[PDB]
Amino acid sequence: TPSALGKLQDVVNHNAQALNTLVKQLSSKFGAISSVLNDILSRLDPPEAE
Amino acid sequence: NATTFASVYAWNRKRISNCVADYSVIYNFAPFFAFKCYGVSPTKLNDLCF
Ligand SMILES: *[C@@H]1O[C@H](CO)[C@@H](O)[C@H](O)[C@H]1NC(C)=O
Repeated sequence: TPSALGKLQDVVNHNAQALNTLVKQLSSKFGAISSVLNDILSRLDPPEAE
Repeated sequence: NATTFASVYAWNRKRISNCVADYSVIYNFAPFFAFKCYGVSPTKLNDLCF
């Protein structure tokens, strides 16, 4: 019978999805020119990259 | 160093590719009236890769 152990599967899937969302939000540029700090520090001056 | 430039309504469009972008040769010309850089720093252009 399927979905018999769905309770623990839901917990592990929620944990995996939370981790995936947390690691995906890293690539989201929140109004900045880029999502990589190395692409901003090596391109803009400190007073403008800050 | 072009002799004849195009008008503002029909501005020219040259594409730079497959070459070493040494921006130090730009400063060799006459003093510029405006050297505003947006999204990039005029000092670290020689270290970037476009
Ligand atoms: C720009 O062109 C003129 C005319 O050919 C030349 O005399 C001058 O040396 C050039 N400037 C540079 C920086 O190459």
